[PDB]
Formats: sequence, C-alpha cells, structure tokens
Amino acid sequence: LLKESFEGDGYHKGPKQVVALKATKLFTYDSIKSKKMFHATVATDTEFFRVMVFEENLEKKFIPGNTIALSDYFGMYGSLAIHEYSSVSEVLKICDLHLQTEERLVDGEFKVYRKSSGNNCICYGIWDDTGAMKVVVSGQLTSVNCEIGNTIRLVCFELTSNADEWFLRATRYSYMEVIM
Amino acid sequence: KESFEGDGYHKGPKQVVALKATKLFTYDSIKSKKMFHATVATDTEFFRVMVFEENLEKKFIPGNTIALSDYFGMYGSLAIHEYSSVSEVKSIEHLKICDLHLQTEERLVDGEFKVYRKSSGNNCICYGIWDDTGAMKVVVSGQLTSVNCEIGNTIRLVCFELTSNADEWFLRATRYSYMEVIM
Amino acid sequence: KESFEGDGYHKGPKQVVALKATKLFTYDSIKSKKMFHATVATDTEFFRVMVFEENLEKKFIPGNTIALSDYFGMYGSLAIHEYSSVSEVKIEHLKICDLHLQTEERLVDGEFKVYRKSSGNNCICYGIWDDTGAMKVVVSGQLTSVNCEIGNTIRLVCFELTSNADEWFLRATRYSYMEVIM
Amino acid sequence: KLLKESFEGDGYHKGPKQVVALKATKLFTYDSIKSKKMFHATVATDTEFFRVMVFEENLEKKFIPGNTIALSDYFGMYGSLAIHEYSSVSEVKSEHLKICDLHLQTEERLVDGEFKVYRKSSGNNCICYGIWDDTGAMKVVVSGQLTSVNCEIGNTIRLVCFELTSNADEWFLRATRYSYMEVIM
Repeated sequence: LLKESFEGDGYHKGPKQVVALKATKLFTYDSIKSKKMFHATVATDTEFFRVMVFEENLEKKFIPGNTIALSDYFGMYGSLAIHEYSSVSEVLKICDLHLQTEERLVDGEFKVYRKSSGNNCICYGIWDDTGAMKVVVSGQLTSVNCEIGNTIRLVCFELTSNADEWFLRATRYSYMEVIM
Repeated sequence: KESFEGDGYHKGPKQVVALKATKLFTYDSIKSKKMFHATVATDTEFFRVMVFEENLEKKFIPGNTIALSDYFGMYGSLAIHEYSSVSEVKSIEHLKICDLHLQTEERLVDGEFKVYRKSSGNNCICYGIWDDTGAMKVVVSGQLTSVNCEIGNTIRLVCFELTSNADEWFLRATRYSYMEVIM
Repeated sequence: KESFEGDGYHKGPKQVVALKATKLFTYDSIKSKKMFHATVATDTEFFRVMVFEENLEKKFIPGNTIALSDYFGMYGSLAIHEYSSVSEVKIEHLKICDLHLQTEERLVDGEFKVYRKSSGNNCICYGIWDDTGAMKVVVSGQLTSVNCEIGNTIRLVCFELTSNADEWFLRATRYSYMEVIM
Repeated sequence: KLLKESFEGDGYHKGPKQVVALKATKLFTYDSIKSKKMFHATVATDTEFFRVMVFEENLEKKFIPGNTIALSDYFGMYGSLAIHEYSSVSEVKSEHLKICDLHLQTEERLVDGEFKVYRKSSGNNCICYGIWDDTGAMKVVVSGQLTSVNCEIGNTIRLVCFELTSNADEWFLRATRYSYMEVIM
C-alpha cells in the first residue's frame, strides 16, 4: 500500500537505500546509436519510486528483493536516471487517468480493443473494466507488433494534455510488451 | 546548426559561447523551485540548456564564453544543476511551422509565432498559431495557463514538446516549459 | 440478410415484409416535422426505410407484407414520402469492433450501454460500452434534447459511422433517432 | 452579393418551382465502381439561392448560367434539391463562406468553397488535409473514393458538397457520399 513519489529533479549525491521490487528485460531505446537501457521500480517501505537505468551491465543489481543503495543518480521528469555502474552499491485503473489534472507517467497492463494507423503514429485503444482510452505510439515502439485481443504492458508512457481527451503517448524512453 | 548532446552524464570541459538566455522563472510552485533556459553555441553547432540553478543564471549573459563540465544530457538538452561547470573566460535561426508537420520524430520546440485563435479545452488552453507556412495547435496545461495571452499577440515558446498524435501534431507543454508574450 | 438500394427514383411495386419500425417521432421540433424509421425485407435480405408520411405508420406493422411504389433512394436508404406510395398485401445486427473494422462510412442502428457522458463543442459526447469494445457518440443539434445519463442503454437508429483521423465515431444527422431503454 | 442561403424542406415537391441557374460544376462520377454520375449546381429565386444535386447526366446541358428553369417533381433531403430524372426539369423564357464562420456555426451544414492546403496526412482510413485561410484554419477529412483525388500541400482545392461535421474537440469538413473535390491552377 505504498505511496507514489516524485524524486526531486536535479542531481542527487549521497546514499539513498531502496528495495528493488521489479524490472524489465533490457531493451534498446535508441536503435540508431545502438544505445540500450531498461526500467525498474524501487521502494523504501513507505513510498515507491520509478527508475531509468542507462547502464547495460547494471541490471544484475536490480533483482527483485535486493535492498540496494542509490547514489550519484539524477532526477528528471519524476524518475531516477541511473546512468552508470559506479553509483549503484549493494546491501492505476483507467477512469482515474481521465479524472487526473496533471500529466504523469503511467505503467500498467490493459486489454486492446482497437488498432489503427495514424499520422505517423500507431493509435491503439485500450479496454478496461472502468472505461477506455486512446494510445498513441510513435517512433521506435511501432516495431513491437500488437493486435486486438492482446494484453499490453505499458511502462514510462506519458499521459498527455489535450483538448478532446487525454491520451497515453509514447516518448523516448517508453517500452511496450505483449502479455499472456 | 543544432545537435543533441549524447544522453547520460557528460564530464569534462566543453567550451561554448553563450547566445541567449530566458528570464529566470519558477517551474514548480509546490517546492518553489526556479530555473531558466538558455542557448549556447560551438563554432559549428548550437545547443540548448535547461539551467536549474538560479545563481548560475547570471553567468549566462549573452556573449560570455564559458566552459561546461559535469553536466547532463537528457531529452536533447543540457542539464546544469550546480555552480558546477559554469566558469568564466575572458569575454542565427528559428524554425518554421510546416517543417514540424514534416517532422517524423518528436522534438522539443522554441520559437516566435503569432496567435490567431483561442479556446478552452479539457483542463487546458488551446491556442492556434498563424504562420507564413501553415498553422499548428498549442496545448497549454498546468501552470502556464496563468500566462495571459490573447488573439493578435506573439507568444515566445521555449522547451515546448512537438507531440506524436494521430491526425495533427501540436505543441503541448511539459514541466520545464515557459511562455512569454511579446510586442 | 443485409442489403442496400440504388439511389434515384424507384417506380413500380417492390414487395417487402416489414420487420420492425420505430414510433413516430419529431425530427425538427422547430418546423414541427415528423417521420419514422422502419426495416423491411424480401426474406433473402432486408432494407432500411425513412418514412415521412405520418399517417402511414398504420401500415408498417411488424408482420404486414406490403409493396412499395414510387419510392426514392438516397444516402443508402429508402425514402417513402407520400401516402399513395404504399400498397398493402393479403436480424443481422452489428457489434462495435466491427464498426472499427469498416473501411467505408455506414449508417448504423443498434442498442448499446452508455459508459460515459461529457459535453463537447456544441454537442454531447457519449461513450458506449460493448463486449467487443467501446466507441464514441457525438450528438449535435436537436437530438441533444434527448436526456441520457451514464448506465442507460440508448437505442440509436439512423446514426452515421463517421470518418475521423484517429478513431471513427457514430454521430447524429437530420433524421437520426435516439431513445432510452427500460 | 445579395442572394442568401436557404434549405428546401424535405419530402416530395410537385408543381413548378421556377428558379434561375447561377453556377454548376462539371459532370463527375460519384461512384466509380458502380459507374454512377452526377453534378452539382446552384440556383436562385429573387431572394435566396439553393443547392441542388442532379443525378441525370442529360441535364448539364440545361443548368447553363443565366438560363431560367422550372423544377417540377423534385425531392427535398439534407436541405438540398434532388433532381433524379429528366422529366423533372423544363425550360422557360429568359455569396461564399470564410473559414472562421464555420467554427462559428452550431448546426452542421454542407459546404462548398475554395481554400489553400498547408498540411497533409494519412489518417485512420482517410486523408486529412489542413486548409489555410485569411480568417483561420480548419481540418478536412477525405474518406471513401475521394482519396483517389490527388492533392498536395500548396495547392488550392475546390470542394463542393462537403459536410461541416460535429465533433467534440473541433468541427471538421468531411466528405459525404455525393461530395466533389478538385485542384486549382
């Protein structure tokens, strides 16, 4: 029953120990320069944070369970940017998103009810027991195939300000994945 | 000519002539955090910087050639978080609209555009921006609504996101975005 | 058990059997114009008609085999206008996802639950919930007079599947018809 | 000019309703597959002008500008006149809307007019042009068989019988069945 949290943006020196609950298989966020990364959620026992790892050979330390200490990290857009090996030591339903007031970042697993082409996009619609919502996918995430009837896992998707309705677009460091 | 400094940490000095900076503004009233934007240039290419420390800002006066180190690259901009690099030494374009429609990748956007229409949205203000080469939507949510702005003015937009959407592509506003009426 | 009819004039008797018809309703309250919607068939396929003669709903009773004459085709439906155009004689509905799969704008009937309501520019936007997905309903004009709240099941007849850049929606045209169920 | 718009009421219309032929578009094919042909023409009384859809190919010879004609047996629908046959029409002895105005509407119309293109894009199952005007900017959606009309940024499309369309965010111009698109210059 942990609280959401925004790590203040800016540099963060000094040790801050967390518990690393979960993480995603290492993917490529930029296929052009062959740079890779992955995403993980850490937690103290009062609130939980979301982290963006940029060091390929650092996924070893984020095993589910491992209490670890984060230092020299970076905060921006409400997440933790772990960029290099050096600094890691060792020891939402749908209706809700429409009720929101501020662009956040969203994770979750939703059913897909529709798919279609977009201006330069792949527009999906995600079904839910509490309503439905637009998904825009541009850039590199279109490379992931996904069809109506599937269950999509979304991570680091940007809830977007807009006139009509708010929709989940895909930014630079977003990752998509089809679930059984 | 512009360039994306490779994302992640950037130690070591990179010396660049400070081109233009924006007034220091507050991006987060909740914790009362303040910042400003600025543009810097190498001889060939010019970059954009998001400066999160108020004091350092004075040092970003147009003309001062200064040296950057221990900085951070993310989302195609430089993050300066400290007294950090900015050290002294002894001391031209914008982008048209149509090009943004011809964009196939989502950018960050600065510029001067006339406003032609206004209307309220869901939790936001929609402006339309007139131009020699077309027209685009500008979606403003959050704090920047408190910028007064009317039909006929000329807003200056800094660190505005060009947004991936079906149909039209528009300029929304992120956390570090700043608006400024002109004339 | 699905059809369309060539536009233009259509003389001569065309014998059909009425399947279902709606109440007489007023489509233009200002000009106090009235009409009604009915579905007929030739028992290999069915047709959609729009009836502009008020005292003709007598005849379109579900069951009554009738023969149409001097009718008019337009916009993908049959237009019966005056009384002397109807003689007398002696099933496949669409689910939502289907409507997202279309390639070409239809007109649509059907009964769907409502999952959201909100007002848009000059209109009311309803969302309809379905086994096979969810879809938008824009209603502008006089049909806004129809009060509808979340959780109801509206009956929609002669609504238009409408082409849009992101997602297709059903909207109301001049002769559309709305109604709450139960 | 002076002549104002009006909408002929729906239903059958017997009896001669004499009107003067103002303008008219070429004969064009609204269904290329089923090879159905039509054309659009505007006609006016002393006071108002109406929009008529002619389905009889052998009539463009008769909606000549200036020629006063007599409409019997026609049909009203979607605020237009429906000349569907040759017998309907017989001979007798002889404005425009800026874009913003369309944002100002409250009741969905049909729209003719001429506008410059600033953007293009492919949509769900359509093309979305952006139309540019001295008085504003607005969205065109083109679906079905009209996508086969070739138009690109910079051009000026002539559009006739296009439907100004109700939507939540903003209202657009879409292309109904009997619409017609063309390029200029």
